[PDB]
Amino acid sequence: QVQLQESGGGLVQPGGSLRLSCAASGFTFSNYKMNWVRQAPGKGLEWVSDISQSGASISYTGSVKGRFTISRDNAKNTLYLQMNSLKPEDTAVYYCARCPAPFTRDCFDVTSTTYAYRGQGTQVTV
Amino acid sequence: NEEKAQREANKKIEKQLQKDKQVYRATHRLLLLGADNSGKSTIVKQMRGIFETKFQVDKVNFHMFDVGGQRDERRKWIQCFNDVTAIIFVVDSSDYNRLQEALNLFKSIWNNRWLRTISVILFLNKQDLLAEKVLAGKSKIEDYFPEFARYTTPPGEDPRVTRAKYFIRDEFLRISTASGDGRHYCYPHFTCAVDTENARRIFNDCRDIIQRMHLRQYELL
Amino acid sequence: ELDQLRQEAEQLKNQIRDARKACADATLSQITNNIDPVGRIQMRTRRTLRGHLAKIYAMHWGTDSRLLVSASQDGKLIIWDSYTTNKVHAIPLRSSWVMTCAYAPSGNYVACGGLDNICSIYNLKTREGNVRVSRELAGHTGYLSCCRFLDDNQIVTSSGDTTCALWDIETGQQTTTFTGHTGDVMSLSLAPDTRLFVSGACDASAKLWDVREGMCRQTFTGHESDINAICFFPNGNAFATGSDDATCRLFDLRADQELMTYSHDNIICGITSVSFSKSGRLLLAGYDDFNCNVWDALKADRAGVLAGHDNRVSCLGVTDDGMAVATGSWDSFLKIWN
Amino acid sequence: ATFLLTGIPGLEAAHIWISIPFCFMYLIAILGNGTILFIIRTEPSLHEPMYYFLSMLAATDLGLSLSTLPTVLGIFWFNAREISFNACFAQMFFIHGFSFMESSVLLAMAFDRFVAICNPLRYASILTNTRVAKIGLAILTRSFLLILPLPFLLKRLPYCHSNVLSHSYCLHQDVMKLACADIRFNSIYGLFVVLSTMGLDSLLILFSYILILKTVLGIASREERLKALNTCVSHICAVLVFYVPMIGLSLVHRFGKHVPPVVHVLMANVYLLVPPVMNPIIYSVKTKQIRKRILRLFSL
Amino acid sequence: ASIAQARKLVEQLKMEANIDRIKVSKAAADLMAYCEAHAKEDPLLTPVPASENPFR
Repeated sequence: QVQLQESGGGLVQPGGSLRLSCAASGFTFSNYKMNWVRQAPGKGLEWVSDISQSGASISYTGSVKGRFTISRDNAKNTLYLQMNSLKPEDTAVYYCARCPAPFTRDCFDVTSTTYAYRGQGTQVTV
Repeated sequence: NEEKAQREANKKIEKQLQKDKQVYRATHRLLLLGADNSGKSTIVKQMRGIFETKFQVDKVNFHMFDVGGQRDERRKWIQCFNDVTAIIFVVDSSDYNRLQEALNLFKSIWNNRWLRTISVILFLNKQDLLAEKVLAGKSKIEDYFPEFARYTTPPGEDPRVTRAKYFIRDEFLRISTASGDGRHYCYPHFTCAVDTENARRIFNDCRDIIQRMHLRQYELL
Repeated sequence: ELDQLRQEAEQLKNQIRDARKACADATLSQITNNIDPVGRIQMRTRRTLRGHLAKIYAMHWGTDSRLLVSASQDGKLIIWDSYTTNKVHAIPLRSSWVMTCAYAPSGNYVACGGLDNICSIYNLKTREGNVRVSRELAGHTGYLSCCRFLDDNQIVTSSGDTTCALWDIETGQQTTTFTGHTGDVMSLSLAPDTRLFVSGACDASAKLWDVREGMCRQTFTGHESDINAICFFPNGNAFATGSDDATCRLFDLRADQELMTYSHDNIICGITSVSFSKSGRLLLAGYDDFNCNVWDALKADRAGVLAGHDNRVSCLGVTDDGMAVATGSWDSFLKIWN
Repeated sequence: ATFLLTGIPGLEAAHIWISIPFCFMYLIAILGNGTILFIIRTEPSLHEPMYYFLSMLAATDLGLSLSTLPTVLGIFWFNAREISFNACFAQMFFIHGFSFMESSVLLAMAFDRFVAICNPLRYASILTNTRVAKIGLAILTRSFLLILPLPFLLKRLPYCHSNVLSHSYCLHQDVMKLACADIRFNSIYGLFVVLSTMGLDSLLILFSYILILKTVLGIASREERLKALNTCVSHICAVLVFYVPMIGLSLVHRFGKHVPPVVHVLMANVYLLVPPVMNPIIYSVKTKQIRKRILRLFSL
Repeated sequence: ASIAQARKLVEQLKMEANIDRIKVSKAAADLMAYCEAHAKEDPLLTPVPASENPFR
């Protein structure tokens, strides 16, 4: 079955740094598009970033441009998020999502309440 | 003995099916899509489970469906609507927090495998609220979209309203024209809460779509 | 505490995985290495059924293996006669978004459902002679994905709200409800003795349900994406599933683990429907590349191709006696192959 | 009595290099028209009003080729140049009938295209299948009613002078010159029919293309404009190559007292041998739905 | 809230785990035996003369 485990959460002062890592297993990593999704308290799921199958195309949301960097390592089936210059509004639980189907460029329902190919999440507090 | 009765029943069924074929080919089908914040219900009520709505302009019959009895996951039942004439997309342009969700949904619809031949009609609703918010100069757009700091207009209250309107429209058009096979287009319109030209706009856009399809069919395109 | 419960759950998952690993000693592919190949399976279109306006999602054969029913998105149900291609019946439906259809084992009833969340039963043999609605089973939340007749009075249906149900047609209330899936339930298959059934979901999971006791017995995993189709083996001790990762897999109920996978490098499109032949030697699967492939169940080697459709193949079924196979498609044409 | 054909005034060279192009062109015409007709009338997905007119055009072209094949083949291969009294009139009837059928089919295709492109949202409410069948019956009746008097009046007349013809097949305006008496009415009726009922056809086709071009000009960029212009020029050239040397021959027979017979032979050969080969390629094969089927059939 | 879901999942796993299992080889042998037993009545697998074919 699809398994996605995230790690890297902790307590960081404002203006600090933090790195998030996700270990994927149970499927071929190189055929799928990966996402980062966060959920602030008292707020719904919010999309953050995604990266293509080979990492050729990278996109972010508006409020994280110039601060966050996403990368993937197909050799060891891991995903990364490099946080920099954290702000008090960045505190949330971070999930790693997966594209429902391989070889496609559209991602339906990654931010849904009961998405299946999503991780447990890690807590980030600033 | 049974063959004659079977043939007679078949002939009756064929005649009924031919009549149904004529009636079915007469009309056009549309899919109304959007979010809860967008006033798509008000739009469909203006020219007024699944909420069907039938309106007729210039003696041409149009049919619009607004499915709302389902769950949040829509990647499986969306494949039933790959033979419609066009998709109506409604966006509340005054809410900057949830505009990226609309952009992501538009990209997902545009880049789908079974929806890669369907044209999209885009309605940017709630213009009065956007104008009031821009003039009142309290909630800024540059912090949600950092690219707004290096944008110039290519409305009557100030040039800032025009700049914001065309910035949002250009975001949607850039997503539209980024990746494409010249088999489907996007028709953006600026509609407010109270308007009476939506039926005419839909008529004109559907006529253009059908004419382009016929030109492609007759090897002229 | 949720953390301790999660740790215990993963501990039991590891224990189940270890038990399954210990219970496996050999592979099905090596056991069947000494049997002869089937050869080249060539099939020709014997009939072409025309009359549907729009794309077809479902069809079902009759018990006599002569009459079949097909559903279409223009809002019509048609009962055919595959021997002479005469339309016996044509039923206009109230909702045009129909995703499934069924044929009663006794041949007196048909059912259909879709985005309207309501399953409707039609009486084909009314005293007057016309076809009228007999019952409208309401109570599901999402769209109806599949439905199967247990007998003239009981019907089992699966919906898009991640639940299945067991209905009593005479009265119209839910006798039993089956819960446990996380994604939309896409297909179900009744056992040959109609005592159990399986169901595939959008969670890349399949479960085995008991009709009377009403609880899940086993859960089978291995697919990487959503499951589209599922079908019991003729002897009732195995089944096959088709998913969006362009692979099929064969699971055994007693061994409670996967047996074999059917995939090829040239295929990158998902499977829309699966079926078995009468003896279970051949596995027929429909694909999104407008083709259907015939597999060798014991060898996992392709043995035939059906290439008669100009659009996506949505449905595929085989008669009880296995004299023919019928495939519908999204171009609104049915074809009988032999 | 028997009529003595003459054929091309250059066949005295023992048809060393003349029979081969004719045979190849006839083979291409017959094979292409038959294949298109079979493909259209076999597959269920090609049952649309647009393809019915293509099939009718293919049938007309095949009929014209089969009608003009026997005498030409005989005169150029068996050196046989004598035709009976009745076979000549049968050929004269069939050739003109199928020419009128082809003109009517082209008009119907033009109306179809004009309605489809300039009336996009009301196309399916005007061109149902029953109206297509009615149009087919009207085409057949119109084509085979105006030609009936032409051989019927000429059959009764006595031919006395020379019983020799100029072409390789029987044509009304050439045959009427040997009637020995009172050829005014036949000539004037033939000219009136050929002009009135059969040049307005070309005028209407050209007008429809002009309107379609005007509509298509203000759409897309130059990339599609070039494609549209190329197609609309190919169609106009195909129409003109059939329509010009056909009215021209009927005019020059009556008015060209001094013109050499080589011009008559060339014009009559052109408008009766070129269209059956040109129309498939330009009209039917260009469509992708028929190209796909043709390629699959040839691979088999 | 989620505690009840976790408890239900744990109960389901406990009920599912305690089932006896047989070797894969026995299942493969049974599937083979069925196939060779019923291979004589598969018209699609073994072509049949057109005299008895109902779709001739």
